[PDB]
Amino acid sequence: SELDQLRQEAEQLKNQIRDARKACADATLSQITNNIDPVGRIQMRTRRTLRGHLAKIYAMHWGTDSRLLVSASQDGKLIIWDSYTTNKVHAIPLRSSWVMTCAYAPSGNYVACGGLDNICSIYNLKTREGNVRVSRELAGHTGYLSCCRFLDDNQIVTSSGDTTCALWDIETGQQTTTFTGHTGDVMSLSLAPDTRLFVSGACDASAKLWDVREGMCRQTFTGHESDINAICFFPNGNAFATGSDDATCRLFDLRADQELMTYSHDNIICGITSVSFSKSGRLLLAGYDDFNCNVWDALKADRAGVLAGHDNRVSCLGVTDDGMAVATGSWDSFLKIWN
Amino acid sequence: SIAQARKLVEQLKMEANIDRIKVSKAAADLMAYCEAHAKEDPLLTPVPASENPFREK
Amino acid sequence: TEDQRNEEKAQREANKKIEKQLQKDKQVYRATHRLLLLGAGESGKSTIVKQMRILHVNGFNGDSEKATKVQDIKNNLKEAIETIVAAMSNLVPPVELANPENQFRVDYILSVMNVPDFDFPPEFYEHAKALWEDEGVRACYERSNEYQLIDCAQYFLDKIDVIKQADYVPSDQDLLRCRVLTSGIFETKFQVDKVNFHMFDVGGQRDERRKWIQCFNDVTAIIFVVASSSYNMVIREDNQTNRLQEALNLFKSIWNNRWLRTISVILFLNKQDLLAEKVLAGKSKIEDYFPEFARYTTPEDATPEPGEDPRVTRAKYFIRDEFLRISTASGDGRHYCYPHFTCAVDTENIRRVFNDCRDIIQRMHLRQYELL
Ligand SMILES: Nc1nc2c(ncn2[C@@H]2O[C@H](COP(=O)(O)OP(=O)(O)O)[C@@H](O)[C@H]2O)c(=O)[nH]1
Ligand SMILES: [Mg+2]
Repeated sequence: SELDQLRQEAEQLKNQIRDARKACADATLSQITNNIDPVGRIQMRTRRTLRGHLAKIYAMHWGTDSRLLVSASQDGKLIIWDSYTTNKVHAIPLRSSWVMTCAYAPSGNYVACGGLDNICSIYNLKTREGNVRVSRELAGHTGYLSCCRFLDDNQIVTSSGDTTCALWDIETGQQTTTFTGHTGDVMSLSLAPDTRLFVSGACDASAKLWDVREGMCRQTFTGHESDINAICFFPNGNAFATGSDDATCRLFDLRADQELMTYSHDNIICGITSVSFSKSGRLLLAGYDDFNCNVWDALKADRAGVLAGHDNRVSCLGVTDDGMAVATGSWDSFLKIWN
Repeated sequence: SIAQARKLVEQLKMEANIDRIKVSKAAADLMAYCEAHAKEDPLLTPVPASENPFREK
Repeated sequence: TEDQRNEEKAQREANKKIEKQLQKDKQVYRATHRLLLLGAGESGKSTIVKQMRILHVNGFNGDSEKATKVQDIKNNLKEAIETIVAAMSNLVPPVELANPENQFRVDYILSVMNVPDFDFPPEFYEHAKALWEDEGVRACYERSNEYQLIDCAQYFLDKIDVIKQADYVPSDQDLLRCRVLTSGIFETKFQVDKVNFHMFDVGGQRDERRKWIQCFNDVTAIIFVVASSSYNMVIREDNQTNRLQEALNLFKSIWNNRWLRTISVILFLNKQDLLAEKVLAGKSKIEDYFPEFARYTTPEDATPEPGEDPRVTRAKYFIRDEFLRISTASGDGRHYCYPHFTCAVDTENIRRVFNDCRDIIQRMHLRQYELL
């Protein structure tokens, strides 16, 4: 009976957390931000259109310099762009053509990518002799690589469909720390500004706050109705936004340990594919299945603008560190720079 | 099976002992952050074309 | 500083090199017929790819490859003998040995299961052979639909003397029967009559949500493989769901997937050799597991092979029409289903079936590029 005896104590602790979250819920974010002046009509224009990819684009990642970005497509290529001049710097052929995610190291020395091959391939952008080819393959995941982001030139976090995340020592190839709490496939992760915590969204309709060093799941947030496809931190590091198939975006705060606000429209049914805040965190940009992006007001929960230039599913977007521009990747084999 | 039910119980215990703050201040700090940094957000406050790298000729 | 300007012009010709390289890569991608293989576990996906490599590919067969292919076959032989014996006491009613003096052989095979590094000593091959020739062990093998047994059990057990030898070089029929769980991706590229193909099989275990199904919304075609001889067996995960019923459920989810609304499906009704063997026996009748097969009438547009028993013609067309019932319930003519009867371990059967799918695959590819 101990098995069933543990099952109903699990229900009690869930009910205890539910009352503790309602206890500190003395007001809504909408009430506090009901008087703030709106951001007004925000209209961004397509400043650049990058035309190099031969198939659908799944991921991209701005470099630290806010100028170079790497994009991933299923044509077996991994292109690195100069956003200022539209010039291609590298066009890396891949072993497997089923790419899902791609990262760019904060130092700009390496890139990473992965997909259905269950490995995370590192590509030294500073090889001494030949072309840019693979330098390291990180194997060990029993599921498809969905997201990965560098911490150093020797450390990178990954997330995969085996419901687990991992922290890697790139040279030794060992898992410094694992992260094992999810029920569904982990679809996206976001590193905190201080690189001490990180959040991950999965197909169990829940996000988790992980401690990078110990591997603990400090906090878990729910409220979504379908799988979470995207995730991103608030600029100060005390909140994060999520995207999901239920055509909604939520905003959770870590100190309050609950959901603050929901971004949605009755006219929106298609799921979310990517999310990213503006530099000040006032804007929440999200890519959808309906070919367009929505620039949301993070404080008032009302749409401020629409990025409508693509002809297929917008699969990824990101904002530069200087907050100067926004890039969008879509299945129409194009990348468009916006501001 | 049985070992999975026990790890969840202590995991739920860890997330219950968390000290939480009230949303009224959490929403205030979140709001007070955006206003203090809205002046240096290019997308919110557009900078002149003499500063935008994607507009200069 | 006009190396400032030089590096701007150096940036442009490095870009020019990529654009001309990408243009060559554009035509290698537009002439390639991407084919995805789907289906339940142990249905025949990885075997179909092995047939393409046997028929069109010259890969690599070094020392590490031979030792990997031999060890896999010996693993299959061991699981086959250790599963049949370990189930004799657990069947209802249980099965006893025909000769009780072989008990020391049963005691040995059970003690050596789940050992980490099995040396495969001479005594193993002798015990497994002396047990496989037991009539009581044969009786437990005929009831192998009541537990989980690999298909290649009898094939490898009938040739223990061949496999045990030190200089044993596996035939390619041995590799087609060999059961290996596929991990990650399993691709192959080949060219037939200047038309290149690209087949890929997604490895792993039973996935119910299929989030990675988005990555194949633009493939030229889907080859769905069905173990149609598995109408009397359960799947491995729950040991409670019918293999043929899960294949129907999986086919319905693939046919109605919102990311595959335009992808046509070439249906492989695999394992026709075992379906004939199983129906002609009469021990397991299809109506006992699918009662609607009793009412079923053989179509008149049916084309029986020469010498085919009418019992086999009705049985194999019933399984065919249980899938067409799903494909014709929706589609809007956005994509179609083309059923075929296949034997994946019959290399000549796969070549003739693959040559009949050429003209269908070629203009599936031409409509995706708006050319038709
Ligand atoms: N007798 C017979 N066996 C088959 C046939 N097709 C597949 N098999 C067997 O099925 C086993 C597993 O097939 P596999 O390719 O792994 O299917 P998968 O799990 O979907 O990849 C192999 O060991 C084959 O021997 C067939 O047409 N006839
Ligand atoms: Mg397989």
